Amino acid sequence: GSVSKWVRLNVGGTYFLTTRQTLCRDPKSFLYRLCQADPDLDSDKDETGAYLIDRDPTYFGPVLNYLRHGKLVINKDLAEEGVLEEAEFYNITSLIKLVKDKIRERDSKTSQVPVKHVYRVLQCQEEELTQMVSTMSDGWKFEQLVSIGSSYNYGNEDQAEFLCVVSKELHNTPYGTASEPSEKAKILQERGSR
Amino acid sequence: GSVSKWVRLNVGGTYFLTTRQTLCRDPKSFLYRLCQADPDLDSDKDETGAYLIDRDPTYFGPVLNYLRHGKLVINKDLAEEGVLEEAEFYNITSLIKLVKDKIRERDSKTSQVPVKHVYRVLQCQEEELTQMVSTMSDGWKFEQLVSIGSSYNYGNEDQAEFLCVVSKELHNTPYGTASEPSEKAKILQERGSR
Amino acid sequence: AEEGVLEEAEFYNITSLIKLVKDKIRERDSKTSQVPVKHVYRVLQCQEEELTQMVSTMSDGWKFEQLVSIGSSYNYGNEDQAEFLCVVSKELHNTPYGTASEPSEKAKILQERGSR
Amino acid sequence: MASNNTASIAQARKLVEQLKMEANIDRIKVSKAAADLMAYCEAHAKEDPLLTPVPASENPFRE
Amino acid sequence: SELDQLRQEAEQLKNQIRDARKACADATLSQITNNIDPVGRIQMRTRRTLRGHLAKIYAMHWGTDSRLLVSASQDGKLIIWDSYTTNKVHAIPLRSSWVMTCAYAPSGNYVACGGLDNICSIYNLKTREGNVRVSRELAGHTGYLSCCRFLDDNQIVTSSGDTTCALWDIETGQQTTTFTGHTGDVMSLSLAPDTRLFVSGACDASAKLWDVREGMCRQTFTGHESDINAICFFPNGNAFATGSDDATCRLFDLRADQELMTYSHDNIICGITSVSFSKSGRLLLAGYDDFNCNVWDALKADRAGVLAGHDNRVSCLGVTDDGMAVATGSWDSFLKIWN
Amino acid sequence: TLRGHLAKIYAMHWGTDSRLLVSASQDGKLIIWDSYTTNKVHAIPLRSSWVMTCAYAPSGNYVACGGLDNICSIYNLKTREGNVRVSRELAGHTGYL
Repeated sequence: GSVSKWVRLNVGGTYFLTTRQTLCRDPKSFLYRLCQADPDLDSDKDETGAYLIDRDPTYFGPVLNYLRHGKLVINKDLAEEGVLEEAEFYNITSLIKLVKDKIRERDSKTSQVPVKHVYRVLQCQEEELTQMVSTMSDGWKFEQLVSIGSSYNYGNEDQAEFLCVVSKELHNTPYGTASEPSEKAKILQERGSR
Repeated sequence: GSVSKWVRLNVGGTYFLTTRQTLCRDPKSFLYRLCQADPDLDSDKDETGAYLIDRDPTYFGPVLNYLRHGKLVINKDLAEEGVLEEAEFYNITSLIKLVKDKIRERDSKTSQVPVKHVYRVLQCQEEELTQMVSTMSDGWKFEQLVSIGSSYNYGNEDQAEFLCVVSKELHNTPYGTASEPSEKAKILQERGSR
Repeated sequence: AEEGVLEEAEFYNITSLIKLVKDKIRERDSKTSQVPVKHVYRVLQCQEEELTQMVSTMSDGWKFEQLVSIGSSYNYGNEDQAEFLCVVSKELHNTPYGTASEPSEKAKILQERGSR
Repeated sequence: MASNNTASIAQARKLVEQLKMEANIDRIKVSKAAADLMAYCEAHAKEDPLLTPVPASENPFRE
Repeated sequence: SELDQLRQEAEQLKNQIRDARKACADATLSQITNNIDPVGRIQMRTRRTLRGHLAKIYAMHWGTDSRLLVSASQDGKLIIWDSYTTNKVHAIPLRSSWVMTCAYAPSGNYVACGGLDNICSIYNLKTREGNVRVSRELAGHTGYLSCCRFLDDNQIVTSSGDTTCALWDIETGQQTTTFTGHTGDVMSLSLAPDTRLFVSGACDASAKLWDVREGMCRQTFTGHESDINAICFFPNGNAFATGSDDATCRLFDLRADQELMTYSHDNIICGITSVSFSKSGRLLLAGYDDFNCNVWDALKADRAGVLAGHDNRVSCLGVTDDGMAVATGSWDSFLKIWN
Repeated sequence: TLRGHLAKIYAMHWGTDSRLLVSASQDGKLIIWDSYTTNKVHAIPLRSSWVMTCAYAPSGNYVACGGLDNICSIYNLKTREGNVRVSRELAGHTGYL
C-alpha cells in the first residue's frame, strides 16, 4: 500500500507529522504533489524516511493550521510577508488571497495612518459666537477663530464679524475611503462648480 | 495512550504536560470528553501516546491556564479573537462570556473618536488676561486668544477686548456617552433657546 | 502579561514578590491612567525686537502656544513691549507630581490680598 | 431574467395594476375641481398674510 | 415574446386613463372665473438678510414653529436661523459636503440632511448635553439624497437618486416602505398637509403621487416635458404645483388626475428651481434659475408679483408655516425674508 | 455694568462679604465678579453647560452650581496652585438641579 495515515516531513530541519488527507485539502498544494509516490520525488532522511524540504519551519505553521482546519492565522510578530512567500512556494492560492487581504489591511493602516480630516468654516457674529462655540457639535474639534472688519459698525457686531474654522477626523486609516458614480450627481456637481 | 493523572496533549504537534483534572475542571470542555478513557478517540501519536490535537498550541495555553485557575489572561502578542475561537472550539460558555468582556473593554478604549471636547469662550481684558491664563482650571487647555477692537478705553483695557477660547477633553465615548430626558428641563431649554 | 506573572506568584505564594508586583501594577496604572498631566499657561509680553530673542531663548521644557499682537498706540504699537503677548505653556506630569494643596495662614491672607 | 427582459412580466404587471387603480380613481371634472379649489382659496384668501397686507405693527419683521 | 400582450395592455389602460381625463377635462372654471377674486398686484418686500451663509444655499426649510428656518449650504453647514431677529440659533458642520436637502422635524427638535454622500443624517437639536449631535445616519440610497422630509420624529422620507423615496424608520435606521415605481432618479418630494400622500418628481418627468401607507404609486402625472425640480403641495392636500427643468410650471390636481392649469411666460426662459404656495395657496410663488423669482395667481396663471432680484439664482423657496413670510434660499449665500 | 458675560445669565448669588457675587451663564461659565471694580476675580469654564443655579459658600471659599447634568459641582476657589479646581461632584439625583 501507498496510503500514509501520518506522513513525516522535514521542513527546514524541523519534523512535521500530519495526515496526507489533510495535506490534500487543495490539489494545487505542493504538499499534494508530495503525497503521490513518484520516482522523481523520493528524497528523504533514510533514518526515518521523512522527506527533506529546504523551506522555512516557522511560516509553514500557519499553512498547516489552515490546511488542518481551514483557518489561517499569523501571530502579531510573525512576518505576514514571510508566510505569504512561503505559501506561494507551496502554491496555495487560497491563502495567497486572504494573506494578501490581511497584508493590504495592514499596509493601509500603516500608510493611511493620516486619517482624512474634514474641515468647515462657520461664519458668526460676536453675539452668536459663545453659544455656537459652546454648543459646538460633538465629535468636532475647534481649530481657529479669526475676526474681520465688519461691514457694519466699527468692525464689529455684524453677521460677517468672525470666522471659526473647525475640523474632525474620519477613521480611514485601516479601511479604504472611496467615491461612487452617478449621472445626475455629475450634472449637479458641475452646476454647483460654476 | 494510557490512563494517567498526567495528560500529554500534542496540541498542534507540541506537547503540553498538564493534569487531567485541570482539563476536567468543567464538563463543557471538549477536552472533558477527550479525557474519557474510552477507545472512541485514537488521534494520538503512536510513538509516545500523546493525544494529537490539531488546534493552535499558542491559544491552547490561555485556555489551559484558565482551566488551571479559572481566569484567562491573554498574552499581549496573542489576539483575544484567537482565544475566543479556541474556547468556542472547546465550548466553555463561561470563558466565551469573559473573553467577550475583554473585547468589550478593548474596543471601547480604542477608536473613541467622539471623545468629548468642551469649548468655552472666556472674555477678559489684558489686565486679568494673565490672571486667568495663569490660573486656568486644572484639566482645561488654552486653545486660542483673539483681540477685538472696541470703542472703550481705545479698545484695550476693556473687559471685552480679548476673547480666550479654552477647551477640555473628556472621556465619555469609552465611558458610555449619552444624554438624559426631563420634561421640565425640555420646557426650560425651549424657553431659553428662543 | 504583568497580571499573568502576578497570578503565577499568587499561586506560588511569594508574599514579598506579590507585594512588589502589585505595587508595580498600581504604579503602571497610575502613570497610564487617563494621563492627568496638567498644562500650566503663562503670558509673556515682549516687544517684537526682543520677541525673536525670548522665543529663541525660550526655556527648555516650555512650549510656545500662541502669539497675539496688540493694538498698542506706542510708536504705531510697534517697537513697544506691550505690542505683543506671547502666551506659552508647559505640561506637568500630574501623576508623578500630584498637584495637591496645603494650608499656610500668612500665605492664606496673602492669597486673599493678591486676589483683590 | 434577461429572456423575460429583466422579468418584464413583473414590470408590465405593476404598470397594468397602477393604471387599473388610476382608472378606478374618480374624475372630478376640471371645472368642478377648479371651482372647489377656488372656493377654498377664497375661504382662506382673506386670511392669507401675503394676500392680506398686514400693517407694520403685527408682522414679526416691523414689530 | 408574450410581453407584447402585457405592454399592449399597459398602453390601452393608459389610453383609457387619457380618455377618462379628457372626460374629466372640462373648461378650467378658475381661469374662466378670472374676474372673481383677482389677487391683484402684490408687491412683496424683503426685510431680513441672513448673510451668515457663505456657500450656495442649496435647500432651505421652515420649521413647524414658523420662526426657525433651517438652511444648508453647498459646503456642508446647516444654519438654523431665527427669522424674527436675524440671529443664528445654530450652525452645524456636516461630515460630508455637497448637501442639497434640509429637513426640519414636525416638532422643532430634529433636523435631517442629505446629499451626494448617499446618506441622510439626522441631528438632534435639543439634547441634555446642550449641543447638536448627529442622531442617526441612513444608508441604502445608493444614489444621492435629493430631498428628504420628516413624517414624524421617527418617520422620514428621503427622495434620493437610485430611483427611490424610501420611508425610513429613524430609530432602526431602516427604510420601511420603498417606492420603486419611478424610472429616473428623484429630485423632489412634497408632503400633503394630510401627511398621507407625497408627490415625487424625477428625470422621467413623472410626478408620482404615493400613499405613505403602502408604498403603492397612487397616481402618475406627466404634464412636464423636462425633468421635475420642485413640488409644492397645495394647502388642502388635493392638488399640487410641479415645476420642471422647463421654464414652465404646471398645477396638477389629485381629483382631476390631470394638469389643472399651467404657469409660463415669454419673458421667463430659465428652468424652474422652486415652487411655493401661499397660506391659501392662491399665490403660486416660483423661484427660477434666473436671479429673479416671481409669483402667479395660482388660479389665473398671470404674474401676481415679482420678487426683488438677487445676485445669483434662487435655489429654494419656503413660505412660513403660517404663510406670514417666505424665505428665498439663493445661491448668492443670502436667504431673504419676504413679507 | 458687569458686561463680561456673553450668554444668558441664569443665576447670580452674592457672597457673604457683599462684594463678590458669583454669576452663571447659560453656556457654562461662572464669573466671580468684583462688584466694586467691575473686575473678573475668576472665570470658571464649566464642564457641562446649561447651568441654572450658582451657589456661594458662606465663607467665600467654595462655589456650587447646578445644571441639567443633574450633578452639583462644588468648586474650591482657594487652592495652593491658585487655580480654581472642582472640589466635589454630587451625583445621585436624576432631575435637573
